[PDB]
Amino acid sequence: AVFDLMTSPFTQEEVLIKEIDFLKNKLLDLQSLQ
Amino acid sequence: SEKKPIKISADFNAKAKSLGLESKFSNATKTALGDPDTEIRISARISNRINELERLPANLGTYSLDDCLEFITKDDLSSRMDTFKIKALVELKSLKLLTKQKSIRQKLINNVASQAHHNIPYLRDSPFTAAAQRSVQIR
Amino acid sequence: LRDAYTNILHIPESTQSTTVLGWRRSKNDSPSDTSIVYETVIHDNDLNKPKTGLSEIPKEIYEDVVDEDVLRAITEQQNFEKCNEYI
Amino acid sequence: YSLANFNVFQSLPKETARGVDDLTRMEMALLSGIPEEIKWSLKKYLTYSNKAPYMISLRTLPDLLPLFKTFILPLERIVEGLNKSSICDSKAMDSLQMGLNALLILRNLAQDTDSVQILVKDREIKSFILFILKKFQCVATGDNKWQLYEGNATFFNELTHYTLDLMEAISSYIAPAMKDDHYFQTLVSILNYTKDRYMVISILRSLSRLLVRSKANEESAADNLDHKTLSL
Amino acid sequence: QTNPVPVTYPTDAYIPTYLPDDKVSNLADLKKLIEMDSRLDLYLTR
Amino acid sequence: SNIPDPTLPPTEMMTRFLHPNWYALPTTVWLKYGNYNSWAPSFNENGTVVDSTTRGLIWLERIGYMD
Amino acid sequence: SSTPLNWVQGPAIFHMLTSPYTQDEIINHEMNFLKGRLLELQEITGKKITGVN
Amino acid sequence: NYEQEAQKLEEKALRFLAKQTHPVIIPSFASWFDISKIHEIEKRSNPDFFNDSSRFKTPKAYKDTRNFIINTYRLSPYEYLTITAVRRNVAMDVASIVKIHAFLEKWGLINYQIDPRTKPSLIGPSFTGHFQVVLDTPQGLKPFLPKEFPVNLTIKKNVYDSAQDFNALQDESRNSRQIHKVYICHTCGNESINVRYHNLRARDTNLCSRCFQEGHFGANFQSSDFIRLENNGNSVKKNWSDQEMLLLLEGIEMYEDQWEKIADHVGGHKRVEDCIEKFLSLPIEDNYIREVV
Amino acid sequence: NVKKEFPVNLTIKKNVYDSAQDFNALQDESRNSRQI
Amino acid sequence: SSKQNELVLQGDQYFNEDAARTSDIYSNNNNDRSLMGNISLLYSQGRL
Amino acid sequence: SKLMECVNDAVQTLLQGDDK
Amino acid sequence: SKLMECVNDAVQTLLQ
Ligand SMILES: [Zn+2]
Repeated sequence: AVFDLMTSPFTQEEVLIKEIDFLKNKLLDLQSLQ
Repeated sequence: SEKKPIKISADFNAKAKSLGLESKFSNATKTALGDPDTEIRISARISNRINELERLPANLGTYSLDDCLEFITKDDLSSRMDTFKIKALVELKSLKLLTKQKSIRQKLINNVASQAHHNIPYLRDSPFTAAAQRSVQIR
Repeated sequence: LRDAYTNILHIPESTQSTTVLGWRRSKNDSPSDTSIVYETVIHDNDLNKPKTGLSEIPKEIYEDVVDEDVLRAITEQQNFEKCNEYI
Repeated sequence: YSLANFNVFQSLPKETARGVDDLTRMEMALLSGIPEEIKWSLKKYLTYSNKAPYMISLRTLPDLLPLFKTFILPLERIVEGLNKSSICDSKAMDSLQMGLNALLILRNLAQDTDSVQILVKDREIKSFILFILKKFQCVATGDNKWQLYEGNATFFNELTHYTLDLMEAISSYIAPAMKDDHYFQTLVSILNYTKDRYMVISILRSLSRLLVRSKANEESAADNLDHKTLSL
Repeated sequence: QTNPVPVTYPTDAYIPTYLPDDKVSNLADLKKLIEMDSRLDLYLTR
Repeated sequence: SNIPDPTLPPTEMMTRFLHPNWYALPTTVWLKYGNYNSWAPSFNENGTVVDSTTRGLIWLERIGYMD
Repeated sequence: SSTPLNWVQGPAIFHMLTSPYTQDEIINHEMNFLKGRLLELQEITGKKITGVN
Repeated sequence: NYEQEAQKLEEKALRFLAKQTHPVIIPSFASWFDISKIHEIEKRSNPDFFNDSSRFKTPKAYKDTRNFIINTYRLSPYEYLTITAVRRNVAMDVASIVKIHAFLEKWGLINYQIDPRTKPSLIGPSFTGHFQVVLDTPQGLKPFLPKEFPVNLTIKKNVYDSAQDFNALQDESRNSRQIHKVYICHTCGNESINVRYHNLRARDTNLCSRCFQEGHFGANFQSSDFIRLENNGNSVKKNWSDQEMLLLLEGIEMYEDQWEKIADHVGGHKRVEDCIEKFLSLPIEDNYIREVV
Repeated sequence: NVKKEFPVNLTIKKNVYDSAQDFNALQDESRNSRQI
Repeated sequence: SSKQNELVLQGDQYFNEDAARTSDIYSNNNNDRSLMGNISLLYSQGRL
Repeated sequence: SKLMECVNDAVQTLLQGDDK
Repeated sequence: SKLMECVNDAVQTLLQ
């Protein structure tokens, strides 16, 4: 895995929540594929 | 010689060969080191050399013929007594660390091949590699 | 003169050089001799003839009132400065 | 041993120790114009659009779409010049590949609500999509004006696909299509022509989304559906 | 069956439309035959 | 050391090595809809490197004329 | 700054050693990576996930 | 005649030449920049100096100001170069000074904050050659001459073995034998001078020359267990002796993958990359492969 | 804008055909019955 | 196109266990040093 | 594969001329 | 050798 320091008007918490949402949807899609 | 020197037919293996591209449709080329016979032979030679090196004496000084200018008085130590001993040790240890060199070499080769399409320009810039790298990233 | 605002030396700009006239590159003596030889060089094409602002006067000024020889001299001076701006 | 061993150098932040955050690096690299930096930043932007599109959403990062448009319009010129052998040089190939990468990035972002909302409010992108669709229609109906040179077909292929995806998205935001709508005619021509399946399903979705709020008595786009298309 | 069973040999091919209509004079007949074949297929399957 | 003797198998390096120049790029799919379904999408070329006709020509040259 | 920004340690991006250009090996390694990252982030945050298999 | 002229010219040019001490680091996207030219990116980001709008804003004034700022930063790249200092030295309107300073700072041309002790060093494609940066001759140093007179002098030269040496600004002159190493006899505390007797079995205990002459080692060791090695002998770059190669092999045998300890066991005067390269390019097996095939 | 070969340490190796010509340091004092 | 395709077709010739097992491609005397030059980076990444 | 070098040189010479 | 001969003969026949 790679981590890239960045900057945004969000905070770490909201970014982690958005990552959780996106990864959950992506895993659901990959599971539904098979 | 006088007529057309190509004479393409419907074989595609003679057609491809006559225009230069013969090995360019096979996955990997043919080499000699891929057979167990040659491997056993090379291993036999290496084991024989290591045997010969290990059967040498430890006290293996060398008279260098330039010790004349170093007026040794039977108490001094010659500054070149260990020159054949050092070479024998170097060759023996290098022959005993062969698999380590092989492992590091194959690690280097794998880690430089996996990044061919990202580090080599004429491979990174072909339309097919670009198209494939785009096709992987289709959301 | 050491200035204190920036804590840095100040020498008359004349002693310093102005621009950089490109680069030059060559090879080592032997292959596999992976070394770098970085070095500076000054170039002074025709150090005898001084430079003036003559490369700035437009043609529509000196033309039509000049002798042929003076026109050739003007052209020579301008071309000389323009070429001295090269490597 | 080293002048870094001063007490003053004991309080440095962790944010600058690398030099520049990668978002800023990619933006400045695209701003430069150096081809190597352009290619590096475009690969990274594509990876981000595929695996983390919420970090580069066209809303939170304004002035991101103008750069992609600068990379995309020369693609329009090239595609117009694509009916003959015209990629002889390597700079032409590089510009074409940059255009394709920017187009794929735009499509991946358009897969989101905010990004597609920002994309719809842009005349340049819609005009480019329409241009590519009219070229595809010219290929489909077999017109003698513009005939694709097969040596370039590969490029065109990829192009078309991306465009259609974009259309699909924006098809939701042009919902009531009027009588003489070029999008509808282009799409029905391509639908009658193509043998791809992904393409057929995308075109059907796009057509079903261009008929959301339309009246039966009022003259609408549904009058551009001859009996051939309905039978199909 | 609910899926079209991906296979290994090509199942169809486009017919080129960039040939000159003057020189090639039997493309129209081939396209007419293709249309009639499609119509027969529709009728049978229905 | 833990380094083995140089005569102990294995002794080959590139026994399972794969260069990216042979990585099986994506191509067309060639679906098949029954036997009397001719008005049907035959291909599925979404993330392909090369278009349908060129893939067909490759197949024709290398496979179709193998006999 | 009229828009106050923060230092945000970004999300982990999937990076495979050998990129095989096809979807089979990619999807296998990617499902593994997704599950691992979901577990890591669930350990980091005070939350729970649904559908993790 | 002209020989003495060129000699004095070289003397004067070298006396008044800015000697570089600290390395300057700029981000890669700022590679279009040249100190003596103006780029399109500078004209787009600063349209006021070139659109011929005002007389106080001329391209010459912009170039002089930005060159002042660039030189001031490059001469001391560890400080920050606040705006107030520039404003006190330059004679423009404060708005223009601020715009130029901000533009130069955005592209990392000045005030680019890194900690360069956390990143590796690479080698670009352009490498391994003689590079001559040719800069114009300074006036006020030309000779007084009360036929042509071309000049292509060379002021100062610098040689580097690797790219890391180039980045660290370390020349072969001082780098060759910068510091030393101390060995100590395992039996008496005295340090061995100019030579040590390395134990081939212990691989950690070295002996004095005298304590080896007189047999002052353990009673389970024989004189054949020791080997004579030198201490102050450093080889010129890219030249591996037999003693150094033996030490490298011993280090690899002892510390299998700890390459810092290996490179220190060889003598420290060789970087780790050289050790890895020397171990890789080693024709250990070539003779047998060649004779079998 | 050459093939460097591994050293051939010939002084170390032994004669293959007539091993009665090696240096006295390399010979084996076992063919002339001088071991014990 | 011919020049580029020929360049592409010659991108995997020193990957055949013959160039790999012998010390030719690792030698510094090679004018092109696209193989050994990576070492430094590969060492800093710890992969090697 | 040696014939193709001569062919490429011939094509380049063709591109050099004007009335060819 | 003969390859250059054949190529140049072909080019001359093409240009004439
Ligand atoms: Zn002692």
